[PDB]
Amino acid sequence: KEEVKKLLAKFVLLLLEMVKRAIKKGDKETLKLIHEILDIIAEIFEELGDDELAHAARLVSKAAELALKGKKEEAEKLFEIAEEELKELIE
Amino acid sequence: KEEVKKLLAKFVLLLLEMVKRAIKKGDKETLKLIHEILDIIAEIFEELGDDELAHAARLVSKAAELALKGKKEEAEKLFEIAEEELKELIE
Ligand SMILES: [Zn+2]
Ligand SMILES: [Zn+2]
Repeated sequence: KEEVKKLLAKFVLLLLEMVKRAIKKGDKETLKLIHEILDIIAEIFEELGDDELAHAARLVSKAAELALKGKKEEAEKLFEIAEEELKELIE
Repeated sequence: KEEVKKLLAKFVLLLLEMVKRAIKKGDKETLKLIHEILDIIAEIFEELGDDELAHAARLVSKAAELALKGKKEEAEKLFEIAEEELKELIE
């Protein structure tokens, strides 16, 4: 269970990297697909008993949603705090 | 079933005001209770078929958790984003 959670955190970090890559362009289906994936990941975290990592996954989902729908000036701050929390959680 | 969503959004706005009040007096026993309530409300929103409102509720939860831990500068930004989105969604 511990390794599953650590590996899912690594997966969320990779998805966040891909989200930034898609935001630096006009990709609009990648953001929707990653939002779906990250929502599933947050549900898996909340079934695993962890609630502070599910919050990180849902925060990345929120930032992807924000950048998908026009406002791409506040998604960056969400990105920063999301990476911070994820890195604190992994180690 | 739409009036329920509107009233729950109003309740989440009241909880946001309560959290903003509880921050400036170093509370630690009300922030955890509000985090619990807001997580329950986010689950209700998820089971009610609304994801954008659940994201706002969980954003308020994340800001409350950040204030609880000790980080209070990004918590304010999270509050602004959640408040703005709830203000859009209460109409
Ligand atoms: Zn979502
Ligand atoms: Zn929580």
